[PDB]
This record gives sequence, C-alpha cells and structure tokens, in this order.
Amino acid sequence: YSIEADKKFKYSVKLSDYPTLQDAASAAVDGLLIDRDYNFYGGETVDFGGKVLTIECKAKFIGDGNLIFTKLGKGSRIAGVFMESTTTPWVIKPWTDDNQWLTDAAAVVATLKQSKTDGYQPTVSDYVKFPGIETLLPPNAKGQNITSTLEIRECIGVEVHRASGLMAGFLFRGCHFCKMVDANNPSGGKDGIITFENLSGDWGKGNYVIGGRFSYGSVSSAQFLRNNGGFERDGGVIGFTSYRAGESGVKTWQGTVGSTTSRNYNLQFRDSVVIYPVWDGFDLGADTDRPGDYPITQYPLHQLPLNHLIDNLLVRGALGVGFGMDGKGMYVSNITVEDCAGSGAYLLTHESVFTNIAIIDTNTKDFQANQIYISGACRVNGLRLIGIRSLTIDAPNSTVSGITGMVDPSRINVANLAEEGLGNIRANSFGYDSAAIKLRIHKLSKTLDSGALYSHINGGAGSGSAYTQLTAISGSTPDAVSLKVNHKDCRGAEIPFVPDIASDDFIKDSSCFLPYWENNSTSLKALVKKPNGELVRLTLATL
Amino acid sequence: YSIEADKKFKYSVKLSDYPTLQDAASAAVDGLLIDRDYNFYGGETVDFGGKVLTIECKAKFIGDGNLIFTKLGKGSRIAGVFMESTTTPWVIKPWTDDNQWLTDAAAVVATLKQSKTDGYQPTVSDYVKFPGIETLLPPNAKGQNITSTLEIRECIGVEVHRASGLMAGFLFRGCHFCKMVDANNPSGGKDGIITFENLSGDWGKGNYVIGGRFSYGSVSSAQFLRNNGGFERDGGVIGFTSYRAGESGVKTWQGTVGSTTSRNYNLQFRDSVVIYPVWDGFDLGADTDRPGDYPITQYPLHQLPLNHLIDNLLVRGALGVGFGMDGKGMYVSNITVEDCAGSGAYLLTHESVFTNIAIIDTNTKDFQANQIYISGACRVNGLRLIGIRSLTIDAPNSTVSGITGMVDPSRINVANLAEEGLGNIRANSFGYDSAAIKLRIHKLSKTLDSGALYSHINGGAGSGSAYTQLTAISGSTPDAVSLKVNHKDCRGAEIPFVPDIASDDFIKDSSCFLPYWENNSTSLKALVKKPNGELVRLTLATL
Amino acid sequence: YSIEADKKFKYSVKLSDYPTLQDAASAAVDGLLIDRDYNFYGGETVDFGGKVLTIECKAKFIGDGNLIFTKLGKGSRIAGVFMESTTTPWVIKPWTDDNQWLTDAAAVVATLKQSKTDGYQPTVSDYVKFPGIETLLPPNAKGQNITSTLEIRECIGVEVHRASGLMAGFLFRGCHFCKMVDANNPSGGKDGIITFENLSGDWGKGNYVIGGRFSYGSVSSAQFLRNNGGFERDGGVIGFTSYRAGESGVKTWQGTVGSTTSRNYNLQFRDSVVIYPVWDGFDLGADTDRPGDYPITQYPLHQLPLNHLIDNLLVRGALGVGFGMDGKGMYVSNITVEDCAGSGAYLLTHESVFTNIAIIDTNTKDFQANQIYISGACRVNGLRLIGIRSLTIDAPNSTVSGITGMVDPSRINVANLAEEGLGNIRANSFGYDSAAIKLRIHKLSKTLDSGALYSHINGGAGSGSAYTQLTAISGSTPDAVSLKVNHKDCRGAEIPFVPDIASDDFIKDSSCFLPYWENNSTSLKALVKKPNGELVRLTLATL
Repeated sequence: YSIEADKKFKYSVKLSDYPTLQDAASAAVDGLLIDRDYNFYGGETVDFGGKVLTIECKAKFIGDGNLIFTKLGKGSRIAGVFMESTTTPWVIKPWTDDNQWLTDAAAVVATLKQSKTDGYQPTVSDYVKFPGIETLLPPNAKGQNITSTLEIRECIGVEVHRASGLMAGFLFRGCHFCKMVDANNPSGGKDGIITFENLSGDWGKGNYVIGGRFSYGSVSSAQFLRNNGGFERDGGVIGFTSYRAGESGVKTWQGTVGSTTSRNYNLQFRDSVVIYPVWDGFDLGADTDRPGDYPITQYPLHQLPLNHLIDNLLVRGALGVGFGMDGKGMYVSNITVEDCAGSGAYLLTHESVFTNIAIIDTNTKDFQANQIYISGACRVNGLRLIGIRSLTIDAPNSTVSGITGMVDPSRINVANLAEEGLGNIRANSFGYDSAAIKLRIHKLSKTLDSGALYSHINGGAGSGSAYTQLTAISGSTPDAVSLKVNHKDCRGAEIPFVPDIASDDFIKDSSCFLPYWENNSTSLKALVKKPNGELVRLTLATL
Repeated sequence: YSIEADKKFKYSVKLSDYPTLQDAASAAVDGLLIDRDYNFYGGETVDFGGKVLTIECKAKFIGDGNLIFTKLGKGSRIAGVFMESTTTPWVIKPWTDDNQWLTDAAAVVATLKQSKTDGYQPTVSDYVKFPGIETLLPPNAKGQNITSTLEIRECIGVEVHRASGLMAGFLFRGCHFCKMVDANNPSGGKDGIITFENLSGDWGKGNYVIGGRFSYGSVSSAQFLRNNGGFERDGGVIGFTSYRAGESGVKTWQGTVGSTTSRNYNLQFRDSVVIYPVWDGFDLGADTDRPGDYPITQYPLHQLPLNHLIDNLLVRGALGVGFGMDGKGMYVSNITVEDCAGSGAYLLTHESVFTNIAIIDTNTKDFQANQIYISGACRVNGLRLIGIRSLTIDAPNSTVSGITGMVDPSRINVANLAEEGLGNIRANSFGYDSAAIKLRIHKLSKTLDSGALYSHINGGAGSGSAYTQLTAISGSTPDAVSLKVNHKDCRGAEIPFVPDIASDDFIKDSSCFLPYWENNSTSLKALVKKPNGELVRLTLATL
Repeated sequence: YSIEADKKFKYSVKLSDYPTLQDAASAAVDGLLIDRDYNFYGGETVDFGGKVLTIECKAKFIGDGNLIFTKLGKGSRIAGVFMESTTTPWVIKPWTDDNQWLTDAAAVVATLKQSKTDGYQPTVSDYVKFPGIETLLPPNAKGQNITSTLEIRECIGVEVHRASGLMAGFLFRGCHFCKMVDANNPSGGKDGIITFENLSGDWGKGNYVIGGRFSYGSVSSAQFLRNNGGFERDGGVIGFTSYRAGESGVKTWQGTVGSTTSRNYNLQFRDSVVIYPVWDGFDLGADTDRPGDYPITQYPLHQLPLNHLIDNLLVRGALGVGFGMDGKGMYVSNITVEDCAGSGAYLLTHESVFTNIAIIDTNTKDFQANQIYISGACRVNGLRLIGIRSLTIDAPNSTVSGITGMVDPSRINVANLAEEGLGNIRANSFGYDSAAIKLRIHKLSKTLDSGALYSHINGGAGSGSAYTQLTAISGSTPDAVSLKVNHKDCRGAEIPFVPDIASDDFIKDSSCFLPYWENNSTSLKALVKKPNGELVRLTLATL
C-alpha cells in the first residue's frame, strides 16, 4: 500500500507536526501548511533549500521583528500569510469621527492609545507634519519601532498572495520577479507595508504590487528602492488601493541610501487608488552627486529620464500632496485628484506631457502656494480645475490647452494658454441679462478684462431684441469705451468719439477716420488719414 | 507507515465518500472536495465547526431554495461552486435576434419559454416596465420564485471564487469581510445574483464583489443592504461586469426593509461595466422617517452623506437609466454612458461634484424628460453630450463648465454655464462660407441667437478676401441689424443708422454719437451726447 | 489504514513516477503535478479522459512544436505551465540601448544573435516593415519556425493560469469558455503567444485573455479567429499588457483563412496596455466575397457590424499604428495613444462614435499621411491632439467637437467642427501684448485667418488701457482692414472708409451708410442705402 499511497497522494507537511519552522521547511516537498500560530524571534531565518513550495497559511506568524525566508525556488507561492506583532504600541489617529483631519499637535497628541491598528506609531516625519508635536508627545510614544515583518531575501520568482496582518510589513530584499498579489488589507507597522529593496546586487526587476488593499502604517504603503523595470517597464504598482498611509500611498525613494542610489526607473503606476494619506498620494520623484546613478553633469537635479508608465490614478483626501514627481521626458495621463489639503499636483518636471488631468478642490488648507505647480517647460493638454470649493496653477514655463472649470482667471499663471482648434462657437448665457466673450491680457492686468463683446437684452425676456457692444478698458476701468449696435432697439450704431481735439498720433491706419469733439464750435470733426498716409482734419457734423 | 503518511500527505475529504454534505463537513480538516453532484433540500444547513477549510468544487449543488453554510472559519475559501435549480421555469426574453429591446407587452409575452437561462422569470417590476403585461401573462408564468441559492450565514472572512450556475444566487447574510471573486458568469434566478444583506447585527463591512461577470436574473446582479464601508471605504464593487440584469447592474437598497434601514454608505463602485440591464446600470440611491438611520430632520430626503467612492464606470444599452443616485456632498468621476433608452444619468444630488462625465445617445426612447437630470445645487466639470442620434440636460441649480458635442443649445437648462479659463481662441469653420461666434441669452430666447461675430467669404474660395460682421437681433429676427467691415472687399465699414428720428433715450454713453435718418431733407443727422452728458442734434451728411 | 488513508488524503499523481505524460494523465483523478522537466515531441497528444483535473506545473515542457492536450473536463485548470523550445533560433532586435527603434534594414540585420528571447525570428512581415531586409538576411536567419506550443484542443471550460516560457505559444483550437489568466510574461516564439482559433465547428465564445503580460514573439501577442461573443460580449481581452510584439498587441484576424471567415464579432477590448509593438497596438479590423460570413452585398467592405465593446486602452511606442479598426455602428471610448511612429489611429469606420480620444505625438516618423484618419461618416466627441513634438487629422466625412491641444489649424480636415454649447467665454492671453479671438474659414484659406477680434495693450503693462480691433482679410493679407476702439487711449472709434468712389454694390443692407473717399475734393462721402432700399450719395465730411 505504501508504494501506492506514495504515488497517489498530494505531498504536504504541516507546522503542527514540527517544533520549528525550519524543521517543517526541511521536511517539505510540495506543500507546506501553516496550521498553528507560530511565535518567531526577530531574525529567525528559514532555509527552504531551493525547493519550489506552495505555502498555505491558515494561522499567524507572531513576533516583533523579521521572519526571514531564504532559498525559496522560483515558482514558490505563499498564500494567506498573517503577520502580527507581540507588542501593542502607542498610536496616534490624526482624524475625527467625522473623518476631518486634525492638524493641531495638541489635538493629535490627545488621540494617543495602545492599539495594533486604527492609527500609527509617530515617527520623525510627524514632527514636520504636526509642528510642535515632538515636544508634546510623551516619551513612551516616541521612537517606537514595532513591525512584524516577513522578509523574503534574495529570491527570484516568489509570489505572496492574500497577505494580511496587524502592525505587519512585507519586505523583498535583493529579489527579482517577485509579486505581492491581492493583499488582504494588512494593517501596517512602523516600516513600509510592501517594500522592494534592491540596494545590493543588480537593480530590482520584475517586482510588482498587483491588486489588493493596504491600510495605516507609519510610512508609505508601497515603496521601491533601486528598481529598474527596463524598457519593458517590468515592475510597479497596478490595481492597488492604499488607505491612510502614515506617509504616502506609493513612494519611489529619492537620493543616496548608504553608499548607493535608491532611485527607480521604468516602472508602471497604473489603475490605482490612494485615499487619505497623511503625506502624499503618489510620491514618484527621484531627486531630493548621485553615487551609483547618473551624474549631475549628465542629468541636472529633477531631470532624470525616469520613464515611468503612469496612467489612470485616483487620489482623494491627502493631507499632503495628491500627485508628486520630478523627471524629464515623461508622459503622464488620466490622473484624477480630489479634495486634498496640500497641492493636488506638485510637478518638478521638464519637457514632459500631461494629458487629461483633473485637479478638483485641492490645497484646501493652504499648505502650498497653489493647487498645481509645474517648474519646467511642460505641455498640459486637458486640465480640469475647481470643484465646489494663492494661485490655482503656477506653471511659468508651460504651455496649456483645454482648461475646464470655474477657475478664477487671476489665479492662472502659465507661459502660454491657447485653444487653436475650436470650431464655430456659441456662448450660451444662463441666469443673466447678457452673454459675454471677454478678453484679458495678463501682461496688462491679471484681474481686469481689457475688452469684450457683449450681447445685452433690450427691454425684457421675450422682447426679441438685444444690443451688441464692443468694449475697451481705459483708466483701469473695464468697458470704459464702447461701440454699440441696436441699443434700445434703435437699429443704429452708437459710436464713441475722442472727447477733445484728437492728436495726430491717435489715428493708426491709412484710409481711416477718427471722429473728435471740437467743443468751441459744438462740432464733430474727423482726423482723416488719407489712403496716401497724409493727415487732414475735416468737419464731420455741425449745428 | 501510517505515522509517516499522516505527516506527509495533504488532508482532504471528498463528498463521494459520504451520504450527506454535513457528514463530509464533519470529517473535513483542511480540504473538502465536491466531486459528485449533490441534491439539497431547501433550507439544508451545514455546520462547518469553525474550521478554516478550502472547499474545491468539481460538481454541482442541485436544488430549488437555499443551501446554508454556517460556521466556516475566517480564511475559508470556496472555489468553483455551481448552483442549479431542479425546476425549469417559464422565462421571458425582452429582446430580438438583432438585439433590439422589445417594449410591447404582447411582444414580450410571446417570448415565453421554459429555460434555466437566456431570459428571466417575470416579477412585479415587469408589470411597471412593460405596461399591461400583468394581464397578458398566463398564470403559470406569474409569481414564480425559482433560485438555487448558496447562503453563507454569519461568517467572517469567507471568499467565494469562480462561482457559476443556472438560476443561481449567492447570498451573504450577516457576514463581514467576505468577497465574491471572479464569478464565472453565473446565470441568475429570481433573487439577486450576489447579495450582501446585513439587516441584523452590525452594518456589513469589508464585503466586496471583485471581478467576474454575471448574467440574467430577474432582479439586480449585485445588491447591498445595510452595509457601511467606513471612512476607509472597505467594501463595494470593483472590476465587475453585469449583463442583462432583470432589474439593475448594481443596486444599493433604499428605504426601510422590515423595521430597519436597508441603506448603504461608504462603498466603492469602480472600474465596472454594466450592459443591457432591463432597468438601470447603477442604482446607487438611498432614499425612495428613517428607522435605524439618520432622521429626516438631520438629513432631508435624497441628502444623506452617502460618501461612496465612484470612478471609472461604463454603462451601455440600459432599457432604463444608465447611472442613478441621490445624496449630498458626493464626488463622482469618469463615468461613460452610451446608448440608453431612458436617461443616461438621473441625479437627485445636492452639493456634489461630477467630473468628466460622458452621456452619449441616451433617452433614445423618450422614457424620461431628459438625457441628464440633476436636481440640487451641483457642479459639473467636463460633460460630453450627443453621439450620432425633451431637454438634453436639465440641471436648474447646477453650474457647468466644459460641455463638448453637437448639443442643441435650446435643449440645455442649467443655472450657470461658463468657460472662465480658455486661452487665445480660434474658431475654425469647415464646409461653410463663413465662420461664426454666436451669443445666446437664454433669458431672452432659448432658440434664437441674440448677436454674432461672423466672417464671410467675399467672392469665392481662394479670393483672399472676407468681410466681418457684428450683428444684433431685433423683432425676433436674428442678425437683423449689423455693422460690416470689408463687405465685397470695399475696405470700408458699413454702419447702420436709426431709420427715423432718434429719440433722446436711444443714446447710452457720453462722448458718443448715434446717426439717424431725417427723411424730409434726405439728410443723415447725429444725436450726440457730449462729453458733459448734454444732448445736441447735429447734421452729419447732406446732399 | 488504507481505507482510512483513501478517504482522508488529497489525490494527486506526479510526472516523476511515470515515463510518459499520457501515463500520468491516465492515472490522474484530481490533481496532476508536473514535477520534472518533460521533453515532448511535436504532435505529442495527451488524452485526459474527460477528467476535471487541476494540473500544477513546477517544471518545464521542453520541445519545438505542439504538445496537444485533449479531453480535459469542464472546470480543468492548468497553472504555472512553462513552455521552452529545444532550438535556439536567430533573432533580430530592432531597437537600440536607448530604446530607439532601428528602421534601417542594414542596422537591423546587424542585431542578429542566437537567443530564445530579447528579440524575435524574422518573418515575411519584416520584409515589409524594414524594406530590403529580405535580401540582407543570411539564409540561416530566414524562414525559421520555432515555437514551443501548448495546444488545448476542442475543450470547454479550461483555464490556463500564470503561464510562462521561452519561444512559447499557447493555442486554444476549437475551444469555448476558455481563459488565459494572469500570464506570467511568456516570451513568444514564431506564432501568436495566445491564440483562440475557431475555424472549425461553432464560432468561438467565452474565450478570454484576462490580465497578465506577454513579451516579444514574431507576430501578434493575442489573436482571435472566428470568435463571436454574442450580444453579451462573452470574450475578449481585459486587463492585459503586451510588450514588443513582432506584429501587434492584439489582432482580430481579417479575411478568409482556408475556406472560411477568420473574422470576429462582439468581443471586449478593455483596460489594456500595449507598448512598443513593431506593428500596431490594437488591430481590430475585420476586412482586408466573405465565405462563411456576411456577403459584401449586405455589408460593404469595412462596414461589418463588429459591435466590439472597446474602452480604456493605452498604447505607447508603436513603430506602426497605435489603434486601428474598421466596421460600422461602433461606439469607442477612452483611448489614449502616445509616441507612435505611424498613425495614432487609423479608422476605416462609418456611422461610429468616438468619445474622449487622446492622440499624443504620433506619426513621428511620417509613415502615414496623418496622426488620425477616419474614412466614413463618424462623430468624434473630445479629441486631444499634440504633445511636445502631413495632416494631423483627416476625417473628411466626420463631425468633430472638443479638440484640445496646440494643433496647427491648417493641418485639420473634417466635415464639420463646432462648439455648440459653451457658456460665457473668456480668452486669457499670456506672454503677449494682446489677446485674440480669430476666425478661419477653411473654404477660403486653411492657412490664413479671415478676421479677428483683438485686444491690444496701449502703452505698457499696468497702463490700465487697451484698444479693441475688429479685422478682415483683404488681398490675402490677414487683418488688412480694421475698426479700432480706444487706440492710444483716445477713447474714440477709428473707422475705415473705401479708399475710392464706392460702387453701388458695395453697400449691403438698407438703413446703412458706407463712407468713401472723394480725392478730388478732399471730401469724405457716404453711399447711403435708405430705409426704403434706395441709394443716395451724401457728403459726410469736408474741409
């Protein structure tokens, strides 16, 4: 029977039969079932002997610190893992029962409680976020470092599916072609919830966060260090949700970490949602002179050819910035940012194109100077501004087209704004006695319109009559001077004349006349510039 | 050997070894394989003893009524389940071989056949949808109630994957943190295909429909009762497809059910597609005085703070409304609705923002009064109307910006329409001898333009000449009065004058003159309002 | 014990216990584990006896040619399969280290190397793509046909999950309700990476490519032949990524293959990304007289009622066309195409609607005549053109609305362009001394504006003064003739007059006067058309 049984049954060992995880790992052939809670000590390392295993978790891994998995064969899968710390730390919860953010350090300190979730352990970044909190926090709430972390080290082709936990963290160190799939809402600890760190060895490649949701945590939900997906953009974050990150939803590290670069290139950031991060929705910058990376002489600060594939992202409720990045030669599309306390978008980009961007009700707490900032020479095609709620857009070197929304024109600063390809136009006016097409030369005034074409009702609704007027600003008084057609249904043109003797230089073109007033004779004269360019003054109207 | 075998093999029991499902459930330790069809009786209840099981289905559960699973441990997974009724009911199929909807009750009654799919059992809502069908339906086709339902009751953390069936239904009753994942196109029965009902106990939370597709069914594909995802929006529908729902694709219940509220809050509805529902694509309203919910004194009807996260939805072919909802303080974005028989969008919302909405060819059967209706004071930023096919938009209290499409201006009714931030403009005219920029004051007339700025060709194409004309409406005749520049390439301005003696009140501003006709002397006069405001009549031109 | 063991353990056989795959297949009951590499010969066929199996792959299937799986029961699942050829062919790599495409045949021939990835085997389509390469390629690099293909034949309800490989191919022949799910980046061979071919038997239905990523391959990544998803659109490509396809990312075949039609209907193509295809991003055309399909007399060429559901697609870096299709009565939405060498969109469609299309920096290598081409009578609602880089759009029979971007108006050709529903307008000018609203009648000139309304600064910034001018083109000189209001802050209107004796036909309307110059008396005259229509010439101004 043994011979037969050996050939007809699925192989799997279960933790309940062993004293240690390493013993179970050593006995494993195909499957490994975690069927009893396991308390691990920080730094406990398991060697899987290069075996391609299917680890099914139906119990918890309990401990503060890292449980290190090494030598898992390519194709190994871990499903249902649940990390939980032994320590219950002091956490702050910077939001109210009405989901309003608390910005006052004293109000935030008052939220302190011991819990493994529904808040996060304060870190030094909170000292910046809630000014003065550093001196108000009790010593037992400062410098905590609790995280129950599953560390997969130097493995290739290992996937973690439906992971969860309390004060949990997942770290892929020196890995490639690894994925964090369908995370079942782990509640984060002190460190990043899902981190792909490749500071040693080759640049990380093929590392992804696919689907799932992540909550809380003291720092960023998902983070990458020294990863390069190559031209194929093999790596990144797709289809994920981040809720209430202590720092940002997604963060590609910037600057030097250790003696090398922590920057990232060629990754995808698509079809994702980030809600209520304490800092930013997406922090995709690379610069904060670049050991291990491109020299500043080759690519200036904030001008690295990051080449990320960025599309279809939604950010809502950030206490910081909705979407931030730097880099040169980027193409970004379909970004929607709503209800953010700081800038909806903070772009330190150059020679980049932004298509179909919607920044709705951001910088609601005046944390920044504008709702959207772009430093370099970029192109914006389709920009929706203003929802239902300091410049709105400050992109001094950018050319923009297609802004929609109830924007205050005086709060727009761009290099060039144009609608070169509209067809025949109709201006439809609702709730007013007139329709208008205004012109504003920002060089002259950002607050006053320099001229206009209006249509005003004569009499009342249903009169079937209106008058058209062409205006010009004078003495900083909009519409000071105007020509009217059909005022009071008179069917004639009312023409403005120079109130005094017209100077020779008032007339511009040949074969034109400019009427002027000669008060001493109660006459209307006309300065005429003959077709030959010569000036002559004629009498136009008299008593 | 037994000792060894017990430690090296994967545990799983299979239904073929037991007489009843409960017996198999009682023997189960890790896996449970459904390897033989099982006929269950309505109300048959299985107690899983709190075990965390992996139930793999490779056969059907056959029966009319509910098969109730209870006490499944957190982390349990059911995959491949297939529900099928024992009864083959009478179903109607309200569409033709060309996929045209049938709206005539007699034509619909004629489609009657006995089948477990490709149609649905008529319900009372059909009496409303196809007027008169109630009296035409034969008695054996009325009041049917066939559904083979898998009911998961009061469980936490249970997921159902790749479910399918015929006349199938899936009901999570009193559950939390449960998911219906990658449904493999079950064909629905009388009840909802996937329902999360939490009328008793705590409000449902963490309940999701993730991916998959659902077809037919007499009522809504996915439905939620008394679920609240909290600030974290933990719950909802993401990435799913609904085809031909007897009622709606997605429905959040409204009103009182029993002695409590069936309403829902804080859920996500994203990246989903609903095609051909008999009623609506998405029915996300909460109100139809609110036992178990907010009092009408706190939040008026249709003004509950639902706070759903709604983004990236596509609806096509609804016989009813594409997208419907109510509520206050909502942010909705990226909705595309095409080819609907009733309104594309029916919004009973207040103080809400709608960004990038596309309503293309809706209300094609004039079921409603408009293509898009918004009752309250909302903001619309980016609205695309008209495809290739009664007001188009009726949002009396809303402010709109960014409408694109061949809309008939007379079919627009909003509180305010404006393009405050366009740049320098160019109106490009194709196929006509002129380009135009028209002005229409809706208060004066919704059908006639009150004035215009035109450019007309002089001679023919390639003449290199055109004349510009500024017009005004008079006597309800558009462009009745006008000033022209360069008519017939004359290089002069043609000026209109009052056809008779100008009355003193015809002139508006100081330092302006208004020419008028004095027929009895064949003279042109000029009513002049001197710079000092005084009126004087001068002779302008004579024989 | 045997009795007990037989009832409590999971059944699974493993390849390591058998000499051939068929032997393992015959012994299988529930699971089948591929735990050792298996070298198969081309055409090796395995009969699974109608069993519903779960095949778990933890090793490779090695061989050139097809490994044919037949008679798998409905519900069977294959996970982790890895196909690899025995031959290492000669492949070309038409791109540089900077990711620039190589278009020169000699430069491409120089990339030749023997490898199972990072390039592809040249085919006859390359002879067209890189002109002259046919004669430059060494004979050992021509006509190669290496592909290690898993062929699933005539099965229903079989899913392949997380497949991978080198020179790999996956072919579903005569299958229905089959899915290729979460492909783990297989590197393609000579044939399509995932193909659903239904040339024999019923039209394919329920066949999908869900998620995953595919790379390289000589032809298209995903391809369909004779599939019809029905009204329910049961089939297609959703959520996938294609990188560097030798031909196109997605291809629905066109024309006759064998003695039947290879065309496809009613499929979904959504939420997908295609990057760097050598040919096109999406090739969704059906026509290239139609055996096995609609006769040309019923539906003319390129006018088949394909009815695909197309939404949310992104294409970047195509050496060919970004998005291409034909058909009549289509609704297409939310397409974003960036940085393509050939046309961003090539549409041989009629009576179709395109909503929210963004074509950014395409036809960068002038491969085609335009960035977007539409042949038939279509409607475009929302079109974003120009990023940071020959007509731009040539849609002679289409009506368009909502173009945004820095488009050159002279490069637009459409049947009608209009913005019928804008509200009150403001033209904001940045960086210039004037704001402008120009009018261009394309029938008159596609390069010159026929008239304009300008506002120009008087003096300098902060002067609080500007003049408004209405212009008209004459003698092909834009703004040749104009009326000004407030030039040099004079507060009067400068009026142009006919430089010579005005001919009777110069005046257009009654009750209007046209000033003209009478040089011989240094007088300004006025041709007057009295309110009764009669002409009279009066003296207007004199010395």
